[PDB]
Amino acid sequence: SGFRKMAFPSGKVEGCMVQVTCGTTTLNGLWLDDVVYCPRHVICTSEDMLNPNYEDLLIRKSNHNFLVQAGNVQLRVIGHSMQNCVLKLKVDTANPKTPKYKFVRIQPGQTFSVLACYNGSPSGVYQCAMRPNFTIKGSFLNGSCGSVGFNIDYDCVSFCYMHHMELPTGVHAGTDLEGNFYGPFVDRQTAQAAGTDTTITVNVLAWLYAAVINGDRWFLNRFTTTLNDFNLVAMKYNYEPLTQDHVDILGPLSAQTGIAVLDMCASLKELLQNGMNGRTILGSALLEDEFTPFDVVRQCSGVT
Amino acid sequence: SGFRKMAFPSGKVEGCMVQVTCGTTTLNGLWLDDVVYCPRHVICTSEDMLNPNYEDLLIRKSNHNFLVQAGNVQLRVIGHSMQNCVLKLKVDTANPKTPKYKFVRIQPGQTFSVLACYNGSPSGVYQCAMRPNFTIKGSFLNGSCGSVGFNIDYDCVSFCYMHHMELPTGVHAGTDLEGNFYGPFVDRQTAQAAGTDTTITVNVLAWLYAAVINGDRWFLNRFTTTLNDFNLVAMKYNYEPLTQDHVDILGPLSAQTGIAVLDMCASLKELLQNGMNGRTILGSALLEDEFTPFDVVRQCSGVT
Ligand SMILES: O=C(Nc1ccccc1)Nc1cccnc1
Ligand SMILES: O=C(Nc1ccccc1)Nc1cccnc1
Repeated sequence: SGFRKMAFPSGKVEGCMVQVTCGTTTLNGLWLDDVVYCPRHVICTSEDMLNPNYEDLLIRKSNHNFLVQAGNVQLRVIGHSMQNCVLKLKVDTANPKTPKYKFVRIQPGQTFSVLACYNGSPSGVYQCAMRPNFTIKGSFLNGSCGSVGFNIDYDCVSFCYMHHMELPTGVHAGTDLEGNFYGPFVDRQTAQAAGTDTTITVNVLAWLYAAVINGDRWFLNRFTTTLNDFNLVAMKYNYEPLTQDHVDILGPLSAQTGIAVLDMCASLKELLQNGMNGRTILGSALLEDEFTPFDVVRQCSGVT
Repeated sequence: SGFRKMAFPSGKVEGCMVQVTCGTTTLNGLWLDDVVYCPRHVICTSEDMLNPNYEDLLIRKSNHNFLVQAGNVQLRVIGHSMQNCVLKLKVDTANPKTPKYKFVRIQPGQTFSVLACYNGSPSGVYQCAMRPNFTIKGSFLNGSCGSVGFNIDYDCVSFCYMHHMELPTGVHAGTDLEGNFYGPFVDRQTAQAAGTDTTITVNVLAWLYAAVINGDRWFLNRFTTTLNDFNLVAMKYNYEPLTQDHVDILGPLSAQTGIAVLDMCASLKELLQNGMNGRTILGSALLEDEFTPFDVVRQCSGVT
């Protein structure tokens, strides 16, 4: 019993973190096989960051200008290329701790673990979601760039995020491991505003299921609704529209609890309209939206 | 910027988790040097758990009755002893991944990371606090016993908790690594009720400091207070008394922000009396008390 915001165990990713230095900029790299992946802004002077021409900045850089340190041992860089907004540094040594891995591009509402690193050294692990506006609300200081987001499927690490940017509003932006930004963001020190940070409705519903499974049941009501009726109320409260695809994904939690998805929708509708009235659900005074249906099943079932 | 409930990177502890089986009970063990530590209730049939005599149950057990598996390799048990509520199984192989480590007994209000394990396999990592009633609010299913709580100081793992028990209220109880329960709990399937789960005031104040450092400032008010005045209001709201020792510990956050500890107390006093009025602080609608002053400094400064 009990329900926690839970990260994946980080060891497999800890074994991949290195330090990358270009001139006076130090940040983190991910060492998989004989490639080190890092943000291309490692080549920029904070002056460069105002209007960087990365192709032109890169002409001035050689393999020996990229200093890669794994623990307190230097890796030899034998090649470098830019792919979108990441650099790939080819090194002469395959990472001996390379786990089975994939690069995946996640969808908004998907959750992942972040291993926050400084100077190639892990500081902490926390759980994030890709927001509907393609930001994440992370915890990142200067030096944390190149920190990665990941999911684990038994022994396969799916890498989904590399940290690049803090927006003036202190929310976060980054890329997949092919160097493509999530959302409309660019690696330039310019005014970039996030769109509406809507609530991930399907995740709230999953977490209300988690709450019922763990004995927090006070919010269960006598009503049902329809997707169309729910969605009118959702839109008014800056919740993402619920689709039949989301209803299908909640089926296993519906089954386990015997609460129809549309009944839980009608419970959520009353919580939006009525508020919490100073009550809590799973120790929260707001509706949590950074657990996916898969996360709830995993944690409620004890997958390793 | 940003402030997250952050666990320590778990790799060093992942390398210590094993499976312990006694008859038909499987749970987790911690393998440090040539000793495997696990809950002594591994020897109980769920029937035994109603009124176990552990000394008498142990007479019936030999070294070869304790099956220890590290990955999919069996460890040879060459000795076993009971220390308080843990078993120490001596194995013929020192754990090659043993990190530098200490056993520490923490105080209520201290935070730690939990690596939730099943069958000796890590499932997730989350951050906990020792509650003032000596429970923790974890996420533990059957099979999670022997999962451990820890802090890391650079490369030294301080082990502070081993999971033993879920109370009928679905809160959690366990021991330090010398097998001594936190609080008045016993490893017996009997009615055990927790005391008042009071709020860890010094941790709330630390987190209000984190909030100011990260730009959440709306709750800062025009008032100050005294420890005695604050404490009258604290007691009324089931907050722990604040001591001059807590004020001293908050000094570095006072200094960084230039907000006197007693001014932040007076802000906290108005939040207790007035509520949040539907506002949030660092994405929370309630006052978070599972960050220590040390945690706030670590995360706000980027310690690895
Ligand atoms: O954003 C950063 N550098 C940068 C990137 C692109 C444009 C301009 C600047 N660093 C940073 C600091 C704190 C948290 N996360 C990231
Ligand atoms: O408490 C458990 N066994 C036990 C221990 C002492 C007395 C009676 C029973 N298992 C458990 C289950 C779920 C979460 N945490 C622990």
